[PDB]
Amino acid sequence: VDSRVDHLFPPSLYIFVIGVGLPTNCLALWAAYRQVRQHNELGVYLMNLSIADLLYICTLPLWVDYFLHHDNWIHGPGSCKLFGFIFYSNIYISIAFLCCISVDRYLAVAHPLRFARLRRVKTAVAVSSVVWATELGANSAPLFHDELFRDRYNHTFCFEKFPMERWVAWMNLYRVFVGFLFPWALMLLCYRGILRAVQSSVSTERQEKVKIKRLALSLIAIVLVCFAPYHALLLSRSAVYLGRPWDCGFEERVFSAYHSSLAFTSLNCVADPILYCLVNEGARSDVAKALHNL
Amino acid sequence: TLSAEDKAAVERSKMIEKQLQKDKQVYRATHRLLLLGADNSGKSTIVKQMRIYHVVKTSGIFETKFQVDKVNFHMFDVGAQRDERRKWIQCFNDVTAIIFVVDSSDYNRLQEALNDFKSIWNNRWLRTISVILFLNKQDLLAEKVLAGKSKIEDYFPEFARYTTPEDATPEPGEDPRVTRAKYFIRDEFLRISTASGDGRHYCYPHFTCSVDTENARRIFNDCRDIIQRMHLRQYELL
Amino acid sequence: QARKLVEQLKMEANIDRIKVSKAAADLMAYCEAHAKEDPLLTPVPASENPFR
Amino acid sequence: VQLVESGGGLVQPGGSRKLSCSASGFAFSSFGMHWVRQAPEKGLEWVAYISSGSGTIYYADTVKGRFTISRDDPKNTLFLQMTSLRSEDTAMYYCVRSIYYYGSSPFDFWGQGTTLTVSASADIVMTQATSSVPGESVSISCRSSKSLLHSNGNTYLYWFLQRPGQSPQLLIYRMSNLASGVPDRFSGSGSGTAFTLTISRLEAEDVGVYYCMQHLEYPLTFGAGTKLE
Amino acid sequence: ELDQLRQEAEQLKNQIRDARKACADATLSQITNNIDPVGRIQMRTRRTLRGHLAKIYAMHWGTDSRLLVSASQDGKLIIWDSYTTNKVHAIPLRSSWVMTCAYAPSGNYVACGGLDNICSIYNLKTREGNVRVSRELAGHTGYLSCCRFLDDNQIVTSSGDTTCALWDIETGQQTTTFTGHTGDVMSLSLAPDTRLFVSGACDASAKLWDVREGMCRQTFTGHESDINAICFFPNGNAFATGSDDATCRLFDLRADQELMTYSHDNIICGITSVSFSKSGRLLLAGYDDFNCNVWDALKADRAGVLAGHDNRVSCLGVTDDGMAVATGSWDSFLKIWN
Repeated sequence: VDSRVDHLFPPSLYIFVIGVGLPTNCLALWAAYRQVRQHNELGVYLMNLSIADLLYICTLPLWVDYFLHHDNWIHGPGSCKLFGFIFYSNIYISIAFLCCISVDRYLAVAHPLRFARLRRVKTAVAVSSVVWATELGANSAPLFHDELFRDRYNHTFCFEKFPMERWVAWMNLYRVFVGFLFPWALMLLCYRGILRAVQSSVSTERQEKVKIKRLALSLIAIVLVCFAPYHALLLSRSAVYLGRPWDCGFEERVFSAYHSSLAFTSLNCVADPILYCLVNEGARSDVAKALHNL
Repeated sequence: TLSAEDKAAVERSKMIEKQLQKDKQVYRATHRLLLLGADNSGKSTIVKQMRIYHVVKTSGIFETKFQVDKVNFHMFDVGAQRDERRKWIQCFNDVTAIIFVVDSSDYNRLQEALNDFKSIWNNRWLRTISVILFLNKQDLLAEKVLAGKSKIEDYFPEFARYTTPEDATPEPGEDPRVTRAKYFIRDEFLRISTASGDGRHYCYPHFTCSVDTENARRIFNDCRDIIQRMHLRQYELL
Repeated sequence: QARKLVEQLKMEANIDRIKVSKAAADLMAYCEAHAKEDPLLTPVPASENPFR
Repeated sequence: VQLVESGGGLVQPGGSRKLSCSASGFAFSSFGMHWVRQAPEKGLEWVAYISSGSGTIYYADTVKGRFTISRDDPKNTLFLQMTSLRSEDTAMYYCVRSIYYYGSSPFDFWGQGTTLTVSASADIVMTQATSSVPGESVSISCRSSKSLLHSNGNTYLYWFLQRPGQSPQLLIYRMSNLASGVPDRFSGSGSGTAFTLTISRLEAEDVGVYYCMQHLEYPLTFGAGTKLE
Repeated sequence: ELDQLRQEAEQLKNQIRDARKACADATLSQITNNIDPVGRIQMRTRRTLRGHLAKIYAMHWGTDSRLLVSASQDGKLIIWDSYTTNKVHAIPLRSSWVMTCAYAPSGNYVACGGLDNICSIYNLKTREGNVRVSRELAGHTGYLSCCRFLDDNQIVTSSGDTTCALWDIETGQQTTTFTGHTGDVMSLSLAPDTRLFVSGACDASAKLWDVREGMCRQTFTGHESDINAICFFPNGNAFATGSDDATCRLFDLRADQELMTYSHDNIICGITSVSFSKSGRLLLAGYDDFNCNVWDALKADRAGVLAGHDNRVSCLGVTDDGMAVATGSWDSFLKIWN
């Protein structure tokens, strides 16, 4: 039952994220659709990443007023189960679909002459539906459990509880080791293979190989820069519990840094549209044509 | 809202659509190759060897089907067509690659061969179509320049002031003269190539004697590289 | 070979040409004559065209 | 084209039989095939139907669970399974060929037939009121209950001629179109409910029984039959 | 002497040019200035015909205005019910490089040909349920680029061997060989009365041939480069040509000259297909810039565009009752327009 200062950094970082990430993700979704209309399957995964980003962005204002009102959620019991679910599961949706994009690219570069069936529009939408269903189902655990967390320090605690309960900590260990590192490991392996397949390209000039290297490094470094503080803090905070649950010891001071690492996670919603629909020259041409059709 | 015969007609159309999908599933899995060359260029022997190792009077095209590493290739060469090319070449602007077999043991029609290769390379429809040129009949050239009867320098004056590039690789062990001359011809073709390549398409030189059984693997590797390049452009990885 | 070309050129030379006013008026007359039966110039109401 | 069918005989009531229709001479897999029966001395009656690709199956209201129709395209045969045979199933069963696309002529071929003997609603009814009638002109008529003209413009009325000793042959499909091989003497017309078939100049080979049929909606009902003597 | 023959040829050519110059007393524009401009025409994709795997080079409407044969480089002819978009037949071809197709006026046959140098004829209405090859016509040296049925037994094929031919389908052998071009003959349009036909080649010249007497009757020039498409005006006394010099051009057989030229400065792609409406008041041309333009033939203003296609429009056909126009392109799709 200890409170800190988390009312200026997250509250305005979310403002920046919303204001920059609604239009970029709308454009990314349009470019994804135009990729789909050309019988290219990458647009499907791009849509499924952009829709997650859009849901996160449109459910952010609940939390900008959750933090700006000084941890006061006057928006009721029912709303916290839904908007909180979206806000706490879009990161996992997004990382899963980023992993799908990386795996799709790897099969299309390292093995350009095989796996024809796995790279189609119908297969892409089937995999997309499977990923959405499985991720929502495995994040379903904090739905039934009615939060109803109030304390004697003028809080309201929408979806958050200090200290963690039994189920929240074991949920957080999954939320880290299966929702962050495993998709990250797959992403890194896939892009290392993609860069491995380019040194044997006679066609591409050495300048283009380094130009590909910079993107393939940024795409997996931004994941660290956006997610690693949050998940390292979550893992540490949970590991303190299971060794000594009754002591509100570590949760006393790392609370403010934990909320800051929660807010800072929300940059991999303006980062994704950039790296996946604006750095590319061809996709930017389609985006310009779209902006030139209005 | 439509009669029973129309139900059965729609069912017929649906079965036809299913068959069309079954056909697309294999149309995407085969690669189309156009073979080009001249009468003295040993492209007919190349076709014969490819047919033998892997897999009617005035017929105007010969489709040869071969596969390697479980990837299917369909190689087409015009048999009874005329000398003009600027129209029936528009029909091949989506093939995987163009194989251009040239006989480099003449010194006489060779300039015509370079003119033909230049006409192919700069064609307004064959952009983004990489060319796999086969400098054919290399051992004949080796023997004919060991004989020394025909001076290469008189047909091409610039050959006198030419020296072997450092990137050569004569594997069997031969006269530096034959290597210098053959790399000179290859470099003439490569100058024509890189004059306007612009990265959109590429040229893959090869030293081929029609007896060689590695021709199919060369086409396969070059096609794999071309597909990798177009995928890197397509999945927006570059 | 040349003699054949000359013969064909002769056979093409001695034909009766009419003034381009006549041909122009004929094409214009044909276009104006069959105008109500042209669905593309005058679109048929969307109850008789079978691609409704 | 020929459709030879077999597998019929004397059957004790309550037993079972399996009919076959062996087809040769045409692209079997692209034709949707029917079974049509007629009682020893009565008119034709529709039994079942299986479509190309085996995706649409219809049955008569009188065989809805007793019977079962199935086909084997690679073996190029047509089967009809019959269970719990009653005494109203004594009839000769016909194998009929029918393809459906724009301009096609369904029911254009009929098999020779097999004989089966059993020992001791809101559907369109079509009536041929006349039951009897060389070088003259005859005008066999017909009538229906519901209008057969569809919104397509088609009038799904079919005309079959059954000569005294063999199977029916198509004469007119969709009320106006003479089938392949029928002379120019035959012609058909109608309005939606009342129809007629015209033979302009008879011949000794035009004697038999004329049957009508509707394809507007299943079941396919036929009509009693008009006799020419 | 050879010089004597060449001088004679030049003299006759000058005489022909002088006669043509004399006969042109007024431009079609000068007399057509009276005609009211057709106005913008908006035609919409009423149906989209999916199913072709690869690019389309050919289509031909049926004389019943509802069926439709289309040829694709994947090795298929598909017969569409254009009203309902059903697929009636799917005809697999023996050579995949088809680049022409025709639909017999009676509807019992379709033809196709391409780089195989053969005009195969297909029997649609057989006692058996399938579509079978009726005959394969051989004898051209270059590829076949267009075929047009005169009746169920006679077909006319243009080839890239500088030759058009007339065939007897029953007895495969040729009946007449039409020689006189110096480049690949690309298109071919039978006259309405089927006694004459025109063919445009790769020498920028088009010729009105005589089917019965077998000899070229006229030769027309004016194009800057090779001719890609040709079609008769419904009159039978005119024809329009589209070429790689980015122009359409309307010749007339009686005047034996050129009437008007359909061009724009901003259009630099080559015309690939030309067809008329029923009245002849609309000249529809398919270009390489992915869009079919609609030209008012009497006064040569752009009246319409049908930019629905993504890749280049290779074929373009107007139905016999004028109700619809169909466009096939290199994006594997057919589009019916009204």
